[PDB]
Amino acid sequence: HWGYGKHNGPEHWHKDFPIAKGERQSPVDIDTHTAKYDPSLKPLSVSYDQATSLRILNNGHSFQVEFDDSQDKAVLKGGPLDGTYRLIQFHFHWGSLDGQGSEHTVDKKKYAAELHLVHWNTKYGDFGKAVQQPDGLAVLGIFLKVGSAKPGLQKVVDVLDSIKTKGKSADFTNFDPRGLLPESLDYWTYPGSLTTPPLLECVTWIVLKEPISVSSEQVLKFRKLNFNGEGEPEELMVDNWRPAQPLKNRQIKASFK
Ligand SMILES: CCOc1ccc2nc(S(N)(=O)=O)sc2c1
Ligand SMILES: [Zn+2]
Repeated sequence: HWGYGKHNGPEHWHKDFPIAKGERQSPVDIDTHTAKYDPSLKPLSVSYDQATSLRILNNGHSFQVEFDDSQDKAVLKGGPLDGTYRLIQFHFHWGSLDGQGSEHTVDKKKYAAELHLVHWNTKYGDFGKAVQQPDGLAVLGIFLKVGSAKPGLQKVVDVLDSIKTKGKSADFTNFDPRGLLPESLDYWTYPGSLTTPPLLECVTWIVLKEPISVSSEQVLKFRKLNFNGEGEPEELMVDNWRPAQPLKNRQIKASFK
């Protein structure tokens, strides 16, 4: 099975998922001086006022908060997108130390963690159909830096003990993902891929310029999760991030000057 360990980590993924060496892989380093400002880009439109969270799950390589996506409750529109994208889940990537953890980097700077809000294009009817299409997903990426606490993240931090090992889930209702957004919605965008297997090249990435702050205590609680299932040898869930991949024939666009 693939993972983030020495014997099954990202450098090995291509043997089972040859698209790992593809032309539009993620994540990438965002070179701020080379990104192109595009005044054609629209502001993002984040519509999360009716979101309905359902569950939180330790999937063995991250934890994810899942949402009801059977109706246009929580949607993303605008920016570089065409059409309406529904929120299905968010999850994080983080490090063993505060100096690493994010997937995207900015001028080679790593952040302590990265939040992915994953949305699928409703014109494809369901998420499994959307990931086979080059415009099927839109992922909102938010960097986390260590500093002050993020009050809106604490309900998540508080339930992690319940889902410590792989395959455990818990009811997680009435969570409002608006409390995870930064103040500004300025962004970079490029065409890319899922950053875990199957690494499909179906994602429009929208990476926010402004990080959110979280406290050292909040991130430390992430690092107490386990990659293993209950009853198995304890392996702490840390450094579940992929390297920056080559940009190849892609242009990163910025919504801001
Ligand atoms: C297709 C089975 O579900 C998947 C698989 C990988 C995957 N990676 C991301 S990420 N890290 O946001 O690029 S969301 C996601 C959903
Ligand atoms: Zn992710």
